[PDB]
Amino acid sequence: VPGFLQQSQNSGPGQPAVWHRLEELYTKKLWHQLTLQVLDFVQDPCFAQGDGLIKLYENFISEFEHRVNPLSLVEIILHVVRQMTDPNVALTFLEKTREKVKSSDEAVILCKTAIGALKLNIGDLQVTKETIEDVEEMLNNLPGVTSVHSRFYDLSSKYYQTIGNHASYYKDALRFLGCVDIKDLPVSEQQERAFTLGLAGLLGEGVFNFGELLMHPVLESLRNTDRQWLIDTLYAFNSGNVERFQTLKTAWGQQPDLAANEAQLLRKIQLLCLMEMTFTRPANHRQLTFEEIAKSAKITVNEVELLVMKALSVGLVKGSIDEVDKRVHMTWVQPRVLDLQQIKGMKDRLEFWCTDVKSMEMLVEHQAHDILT
Amino acid sequence: MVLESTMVCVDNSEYMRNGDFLPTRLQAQQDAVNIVCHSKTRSNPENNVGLITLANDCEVLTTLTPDTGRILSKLHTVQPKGKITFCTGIRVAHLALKHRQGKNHKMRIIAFVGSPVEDNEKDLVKLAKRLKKEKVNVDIINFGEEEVNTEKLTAFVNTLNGKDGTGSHLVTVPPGPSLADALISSPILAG
Amino acid sequence: LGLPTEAYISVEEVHDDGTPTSKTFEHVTSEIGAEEAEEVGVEHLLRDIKDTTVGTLSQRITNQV
Repeated sequence: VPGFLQQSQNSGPGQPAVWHRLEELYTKKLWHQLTLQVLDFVQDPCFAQGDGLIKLYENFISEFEHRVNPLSLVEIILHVVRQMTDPNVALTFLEKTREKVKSSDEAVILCKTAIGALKLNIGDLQVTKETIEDVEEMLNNLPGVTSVHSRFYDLSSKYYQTIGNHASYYKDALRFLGCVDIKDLPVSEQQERAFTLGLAGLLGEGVFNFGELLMHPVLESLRNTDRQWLIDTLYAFNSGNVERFQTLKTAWGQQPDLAANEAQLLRKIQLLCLMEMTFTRPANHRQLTFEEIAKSAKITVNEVELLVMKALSVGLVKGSIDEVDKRVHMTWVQPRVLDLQQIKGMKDRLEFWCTDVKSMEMLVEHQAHDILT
Repeated sequence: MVLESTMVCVDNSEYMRNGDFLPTRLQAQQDAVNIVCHSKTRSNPENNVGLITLANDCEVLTTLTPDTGRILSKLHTVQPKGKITFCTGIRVAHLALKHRQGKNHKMRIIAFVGSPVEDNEKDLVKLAKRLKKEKVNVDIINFGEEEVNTEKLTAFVNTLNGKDGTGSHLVTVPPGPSLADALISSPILAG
Repeated sequence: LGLPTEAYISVEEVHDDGTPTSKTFEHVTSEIGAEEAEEVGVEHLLRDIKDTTVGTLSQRITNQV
């Protein structure tokens, strides 16, 4: 047992000192107090090349261990697989670990996520889709652990970007933010993951709510002055500004993956222009004429008809079309966010309404005094 | 005897499952209770025992009950997982005494401390402060090889017994595989 | 003036806005019932006030006001 440390004790400054402490913990037969420091043993190697040989020591203990916490065990195994890098047997290794961990709190979830990572740069049709859907064990989630939630969503965070559907990426990549992430990640990464998420926003088929992403407390705050075109464009979509979008194309950063979809992008903002145009109008008028819509979205008069139907088809506005006087009625524009001033105005409409209902109460109570009690 | 009611405070922390005594500190705990609950009974043929977990939050298994087998059977399926919240642990046992059977039973709770204890003093004095106000003496038994002598409870137990308040005492065990056995004798003997 | 019986049921859904652990109650409409045996006692126990001649008088007061 002690022989291994002899050849492994010459690995850096202070290395042999750590083992001597480690040996005593083994003698006492406890494992957890020996379990936490191993995590300190993964970041120790600058190259982390020889740390993969500790398997012989773990092999005896880990084979019939059933005493070390599997969550730590999957963490411990997953760290060793990092430098091992011969996947053929790692899967057997990774499958080997999976068969030995079935605790009440599923640690296989972390093991399954490790499976996909081993399949990272290979397969896109059914290589991982089979695993990820199966990985959805979260029924009986008992949320709060969330240790594996970050890993699962990250793994899913990479599938949908390798399949090209920039809609599920937003749906899941958002789930990662707000998980155990607790932000405070590498600032470069923080800005790195805001760009990727933001672009996914204005590239999807159902992502029309650019009111939460624009005010997302996490992502859109590590980008104030490094590349503001993405934040400016997000304000462009939330305001339904086609003019402010056609004059910013010249400032489109990372043109690939966003320049290819030049018509999908224009059909997204174009739809929102008819949206944050019904909102502005008071409910009384709401008589958007055909010309008044084409001008504000940069369409010809003979084409606005397909725009209104597109908005109604998705379910985002409600109304009817009258192609006799060239009018479009709107009755319900999907609610959006109001920061702090349109909410004060909402207070006014309740004061002017509570006082009106108040008056009609005493009117009946006073002229119906006999009929009461 | 003396119509006593004890409310056992079991431990199930994740680092509590290492077998530095013999059959891991899970059977070591189960044998420990057996030698107390039965010892707790057999003196007055009307006693009462209740096991409470010190897991992440309020986890109570069996309430005030004269039976003896329920606690033992309920001890199983108690596989340790998580941290220990001592400060908010005794109070949960504290309420159990308040809502007891016929109140003519003397109230005491024996602690089953273990995997690394967490406390900030000061508050612990308040924790011991209240219990010492209301006809309550606690029995924290040092176990699981916490910091030597556990010089955080030391400021705790003395508060209850302070001012010549003879009662329960702190009991420690050698870090070596010292079998639990009848080693627990300070409270049972006369306290 | 309102009914003193609010009945809530537990409904689960986790989101990224509130907290990682999301579980909130959803309201179910509740009204005061009556069984044949209970109604006999309940009305006997009151003998205090009743909307006698339940017509246009009770409606103008029991639902409108």
